[PDB]
Amino acid sequence: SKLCLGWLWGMDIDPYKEFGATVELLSFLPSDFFPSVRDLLDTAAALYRDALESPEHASPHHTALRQAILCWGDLMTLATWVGTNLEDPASRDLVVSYVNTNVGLKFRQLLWFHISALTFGRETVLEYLVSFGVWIRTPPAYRPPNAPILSTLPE
Amino acid sequence: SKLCLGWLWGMDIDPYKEFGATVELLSFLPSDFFPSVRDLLDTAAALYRDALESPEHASPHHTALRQAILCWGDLMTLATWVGTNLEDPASRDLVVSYVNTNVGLKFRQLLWFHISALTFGRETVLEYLVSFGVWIRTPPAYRPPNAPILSTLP
Amino acid sequence: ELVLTQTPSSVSAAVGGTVTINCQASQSISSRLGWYQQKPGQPPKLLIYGASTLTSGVPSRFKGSGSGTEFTLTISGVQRDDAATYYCLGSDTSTDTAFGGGTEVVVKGEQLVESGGRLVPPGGSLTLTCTVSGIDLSSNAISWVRQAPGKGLEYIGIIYGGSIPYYSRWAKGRFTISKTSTTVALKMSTLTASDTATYFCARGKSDGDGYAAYRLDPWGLGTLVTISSLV
Amino acid sequence: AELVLTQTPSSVSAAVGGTVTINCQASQSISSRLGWYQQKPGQPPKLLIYGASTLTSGVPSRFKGSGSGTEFTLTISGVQRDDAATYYCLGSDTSTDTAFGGGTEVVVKGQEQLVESGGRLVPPGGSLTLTCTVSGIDLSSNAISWVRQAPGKGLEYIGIIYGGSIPYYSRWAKGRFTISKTSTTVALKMSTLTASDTATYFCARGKSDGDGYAAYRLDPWGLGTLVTISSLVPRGSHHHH
Repeated sequence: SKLCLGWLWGMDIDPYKEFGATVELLSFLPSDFFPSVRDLLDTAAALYRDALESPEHASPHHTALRQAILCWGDLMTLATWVGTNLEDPASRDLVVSYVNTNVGLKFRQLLWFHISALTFGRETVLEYLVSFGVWIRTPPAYRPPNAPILSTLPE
Repeated sequence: SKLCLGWLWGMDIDPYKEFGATVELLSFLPSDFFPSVRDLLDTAAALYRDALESPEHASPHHTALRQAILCWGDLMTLATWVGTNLEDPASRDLVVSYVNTNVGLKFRQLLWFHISALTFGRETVLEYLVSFGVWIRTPPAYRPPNAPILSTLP
Repeated sequence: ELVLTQTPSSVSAAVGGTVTINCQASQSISSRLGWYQQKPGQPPKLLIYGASTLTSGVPSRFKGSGSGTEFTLTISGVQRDDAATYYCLGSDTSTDTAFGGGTEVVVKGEQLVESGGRLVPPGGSLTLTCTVSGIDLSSNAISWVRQAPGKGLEYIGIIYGGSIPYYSRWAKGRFTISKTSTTVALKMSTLTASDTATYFCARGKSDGDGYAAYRLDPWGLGTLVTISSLV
Repeated sequence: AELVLTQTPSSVSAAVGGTVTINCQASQSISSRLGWYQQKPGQPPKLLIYGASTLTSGVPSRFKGSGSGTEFTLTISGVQRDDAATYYCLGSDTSTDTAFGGGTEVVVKGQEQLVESGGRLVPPGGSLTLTCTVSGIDLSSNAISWVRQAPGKGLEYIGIIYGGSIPYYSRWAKGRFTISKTSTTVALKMSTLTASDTATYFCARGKSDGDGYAAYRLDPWGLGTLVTISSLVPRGSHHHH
């Protein structure tokens, strides 16, 4: 959709500001912190299925997940479409490779952000993002050796 | 079209090897050396028209120019498809902007290369590229303050 | 739903012969496959990750190949030190990640500590702990794998630096992976004789796309969990 | 596709301290590729603003450019006697379609070097070659443009040659005019001359934006060389006497 584009390719679109964070907070995390796009898509789809099963659960994070899942679906369908006009799966594979390379990390940050908001609570995530940013920006001379850990909620 | 998409987004294709140059040879040139995409498309289209009104002189460089033009056209038509299918023209403008930013310089090198081959002669171009690369790689105190200039044919 | 079919189940070779183990995936997994070697009384050891990339120290006589659905491990100069059981580990997603059944190879002529394993009654519940040292728990995954006595390796689950857990389909609901600042814990409930096993945690290391579950190293020594009606 | 720049008004009278407003309307969208130039009597044009808003170094902040697309404005707020001058917009849609506006006379009340040469008197129908000798300017990364001004009239864009040595010409010049390049010089050859070609001929250095368009940003300028077509000259040439 129009959102989509604006967020994926340049512009001035911070999808996190409405939820109380900033692209800069999410950009502090190393990439290995996040699971794969397809792993996060599986989790996000489970969470959206539960918000459909019980409509009281629903929240903005669910709608953001839906939209993320659909943007990704849109790009995959664009790849499959390129894999028809040029009749060969190698072209499709190249488009999917380009998407993963250039936007993969953006999708993983976004998906983890709402997934983790829904499973740890928004405030836990927000505080954790600040802690990791503080730690990453601390001069290595005085900062603790282990970065902050996000701990799972006690049941 | 498979070649097109390979050369722009797939980094496996040196389109210059078949003509006796390399991607590295063209990458030595500063971006300000090349005219804009749109001016190079104008020059290209005029050269191509001369190829059709005299197929005697049809060259592989004409064919390469033609492939590049149809490439750029495909990206533009994809840009309009977005934004006719969405609401706004600003979607079309965003795609155009992304194309110009990410592949603009690659198009400018390719078009400049075949145009200048048709204009100065291919051997003149190959020699100029080698001269420019030698200048760029030379430590500054050992090289003239000005880079080698490509002089127009007499 | 990923199934890895490893063949043959056992190979005898002479020192200097060549050994060939094939692994067939039921779905395309690209190159996300490891090869593991396990000697009696020891934890598994990662030989090869990404289908062809040898880990440091592994002799050149080992070579992995394949991608998509077909993979091969070959030992060319096979030596007495190579006698062992070998297992392939495929990862389609971190949920659909599975070991092959293993191949016994007979030849002729940074720290992890599990704890909490004990005797447990049928249908009871238990939590295992894995204490992590020299490993940043915010950028490395921790995986749980189990081995019933005399049987092959079974993938339980993994949890990423960003603390999203993933479980194989068979563990989902009876097993829960949690994380503190220093530990990764595995809680299992409804325990049956089928759960008696040694439980290993291992560090998963992500590729560029973030898949960690097929590249597991180092490993802990494991903790034995035994279901007994004697408690 | 032909670009026309309508500049209004054609003259302005202001008191020192008044405000002067100049509008430029382009016949097609040129985005931001527009300069504003200032020319005082007897001197070459001077670049004030490029990119529709960016002030060139040294220009007082009482000059402000604005606009994009088809509509542009130049405002002088604190207007001073030193700003009495003729002002020209220069739009570039492409380097072929690049055009000046008609000019605005503003009356106020109260090591880079280019040297043109070769100006002569020439019989009608004759040919001539002008030389721009370039110093301190790398001709591989800069463009050189040719502009002319007939006596008492406005600036007219002729053409440009880029660092990679592809020339471009306005539609009116193409085929009578040829730009060529040496390691030290840029030349302009002109054929089939008539009285409408009599003019001062300037060269100027084009600086590129990131998309590669230089024809709207011209600085510095040479002082110009005068070409005069005269039926009194026989089928030779004659030096300004």
